[PDB]
Amino acid sequence: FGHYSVVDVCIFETVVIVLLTFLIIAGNLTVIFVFHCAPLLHHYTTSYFIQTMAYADLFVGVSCLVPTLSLLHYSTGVHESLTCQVFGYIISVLKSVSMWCLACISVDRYLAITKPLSYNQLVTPCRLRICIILIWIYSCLIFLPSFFGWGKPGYHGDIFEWCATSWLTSAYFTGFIVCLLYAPAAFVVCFTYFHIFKICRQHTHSPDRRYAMVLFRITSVFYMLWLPYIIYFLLESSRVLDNPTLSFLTTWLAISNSFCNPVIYSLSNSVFRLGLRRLSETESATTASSSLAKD
Amino acid sequence: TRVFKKASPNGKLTVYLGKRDFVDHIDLVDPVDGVVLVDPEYLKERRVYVTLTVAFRYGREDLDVLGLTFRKDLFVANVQSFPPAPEDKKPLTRLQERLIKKLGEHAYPFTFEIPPNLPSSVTLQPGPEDTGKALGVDYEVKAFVAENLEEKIHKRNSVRLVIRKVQYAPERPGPQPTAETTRQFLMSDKPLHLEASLDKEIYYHGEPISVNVHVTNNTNKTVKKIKISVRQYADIVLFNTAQYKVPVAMEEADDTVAPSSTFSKVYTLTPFLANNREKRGLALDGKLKHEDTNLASSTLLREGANREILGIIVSYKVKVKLVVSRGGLLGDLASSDVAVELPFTLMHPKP
Amino acid sequence: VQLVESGGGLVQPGGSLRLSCAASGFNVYSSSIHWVRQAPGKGLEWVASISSYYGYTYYADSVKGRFTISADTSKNTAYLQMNSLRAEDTAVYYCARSRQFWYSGLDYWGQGTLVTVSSSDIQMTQSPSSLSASVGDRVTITCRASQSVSSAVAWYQQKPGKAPKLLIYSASSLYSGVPSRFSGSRSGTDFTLTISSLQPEDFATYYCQQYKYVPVTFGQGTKVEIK
Ligand SMILES: Cc1nn(-c2cccc3cc(Cc4cccc(C(F)(F)F)c4)sc23)c(CO)c1C(=O)NCCO
Repeated sequence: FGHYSVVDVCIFETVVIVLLTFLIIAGNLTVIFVFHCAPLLHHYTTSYFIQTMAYADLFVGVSCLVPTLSLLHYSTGVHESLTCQVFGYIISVLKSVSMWCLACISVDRYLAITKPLSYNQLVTPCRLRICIILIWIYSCLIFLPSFFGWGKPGYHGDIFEWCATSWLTSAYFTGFIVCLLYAPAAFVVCFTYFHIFKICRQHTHSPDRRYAMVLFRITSVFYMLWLPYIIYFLLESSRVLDNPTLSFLTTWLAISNSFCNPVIYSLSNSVFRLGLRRLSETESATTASSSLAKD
Repeated sequence: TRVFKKASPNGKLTVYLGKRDFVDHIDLVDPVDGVVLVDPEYLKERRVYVTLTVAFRYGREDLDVLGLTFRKDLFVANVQSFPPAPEDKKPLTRLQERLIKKLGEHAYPFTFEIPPNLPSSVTLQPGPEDTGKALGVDYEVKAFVAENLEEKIHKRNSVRLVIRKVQYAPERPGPQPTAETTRQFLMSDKPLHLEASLDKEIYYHGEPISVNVHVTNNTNKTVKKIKISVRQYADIVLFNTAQYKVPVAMEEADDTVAPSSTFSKVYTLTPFLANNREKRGLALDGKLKHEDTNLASSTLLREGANREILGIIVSYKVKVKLVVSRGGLLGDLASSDVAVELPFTLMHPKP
Repeated sequence: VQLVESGGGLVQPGGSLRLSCAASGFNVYSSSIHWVRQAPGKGLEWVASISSYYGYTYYADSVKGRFTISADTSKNTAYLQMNSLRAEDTAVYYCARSRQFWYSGLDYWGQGTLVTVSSSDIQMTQSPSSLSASVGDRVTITCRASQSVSSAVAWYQQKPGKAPKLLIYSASSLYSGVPSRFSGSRSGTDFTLTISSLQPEDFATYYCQQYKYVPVTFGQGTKVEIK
């Protein structure tokens, strides 16, 4: 395929990534519209979590669909430097907040299995709002060194010129991002879901438990599509291997994770399943009394 | 005495019913009863079917969709009427016998039965901006004439009247609702004891709450304010365990208590709908068409019942929350608070 | 368990008076305090009512925009401001309490205050207008309603001077506190109660009420005398 052709003719994998962006924005639009046109607040604790995760991934879809237009819409090749920097920063922050928000879903809806006797006391609306503000501040502060000039945060923003041919990652940066964003995420998911799976065994179990059959599915596919990103971040930045096409495929899988996730979430829970299994197929008088004879 | 009549818009399908408002006990269900009178000359071969659908409406108050309709029904029982069930001899009631005696042998009766583990007829508050079908669970009884269940129900020949299922008070109450939670702060290991009590457990609607608080502030801190508020816990259970925490009436009093001092005086609260007009998501007990009603009667269930199957469950718990001060060697006015739960079943009596 | 009445006097036309009634033992958030006017030598007529649980305020044709009625839950008191009094407002005002949930007639009343002035709509019809009967005479008084109400009517036995009391509601059940001899029945739009054993104490004027629609109003009025 064509190489160094951003200014020469055109690029063909733009179609693949625009398909990924279209899928991501479609799934996130349908999840947001389901949760906003039919306000149900189901599992109120997890409700704001999953709604903000849908928001964050919709933003990641829009901001990584921006290149699909503004890569060949105009005379590209003038001021992409700060554009690439801010775009890589914003997409990486959005993906970090999506992942940490899923981890916080797992750690919050775990107390509904072990400690439900005072569950409505630890988690409130103000506490969860503070937790979301803290999660966004944490993602911004952990990815601030990316814009500070210490390196680029993964292969999210290699679609441009400088940050594909000139920018290089730092081992001191990939170690940081693994150590305080991904390794704690694995720790939280392990230490929560192992305890959960120790209790899914029956005593021989509620709507609070029947959500596990879909949340375990969600996190399992999320880690299946997240596996070939941490290894590649720890590999190429440590100067052991570097494959253009493999990096493209891995990054595409790791961004399409947030396209496949809302689709299978809506395909899991029955508030949207009733909206598909039933939707796929396609004046009165006055209540007057009478007279009944008594005994 | 009196029997309700609805009649079809065409003027053919007329359904009678004994009592629009139906009671429900812990382990006994009041059965619905009614008769259907229709001209057999019109019904050449069509069969009249009468059903009870316990609708759950959750999607706004706007128009429906092409195929979504944002609805689900937790219990749909259909009973044949034409012919008058020759296969099974239903236990004909005194009301049914009297109704069939008032008219001729033309009418054919029907009878349903409701499992106890079903939600009381409560409709959530539509809100001021919404104008349409309301949220919440709403019972329904409809009779239609057709040849099969899968066939379309002809609305121009369809009759529909709304019933409501409402629970009535337990005559014998429990001892009292009491709860006492203390809290020890990091500054000093001298926790303060808080005690709360109510007059009874079952309250007729509109009766005054009589909360009796008792605090012994032994810590080296001051209680800035005391907040008392009955909070409507509307446990919506569709496929989840979503919970709501809407307050109903909050009364405050700046009756501060000095450190190493006690304080005990009763407060009076009254839950009512006049000042809760704008609180969206509130639970109201029953709606026929639009008539204003009381707050949601507390749906009591039998002890040990499966509390994870029902449609909407509302319960009332009063919070005795008081805010403390973080004054000290290095501290600001902002601080935390300690609150105690207290449940009580505010719901109607029986005439 | 009882409601007092106060604020009587004589007011010239164009004046105002904030006549108020106070009740003890009746929760204001469980009882909708009413307000009625009995014209001098004529029939009683409902004028205003406030249901504090709902925060509503209903009026009548001669009352809407004329006077103001309010109540406070702190003092368990209802204050009726009789602003812009006219010639037609000359009446005695009785403060009456009804169960604010599932209206069951007017249970408790007040002593009443006399107000005088100096320098759609439905109407129940009661027959006979006057009657004289002795002890043991079977007497039936018919209250014929122009528009058919939903079997929700009440009868009141108002002796001279004293405030009327409640005996029947929905024409079926007698209020707890009355002798079991009293009865009642419904026949279409015609409502009839039976008085046969006419005791000396029971000889008093009777009145029919229909609590079905807004602008709730009494009938025409009947009297019981000795033949
Ligand atoms: C155009 C182009 N692509 N590429 C790549 C070649 C091989 C791998 C990758 C991986 C990328 C990261 C990514 C992958 C998928 C979705 C996204 C997203 F940001 F859209 F979400 C980002 S870009 C890219 C280059 C390299 O230089 C260029 C270019 O600038 N000139 C072509 C030189 O041959």
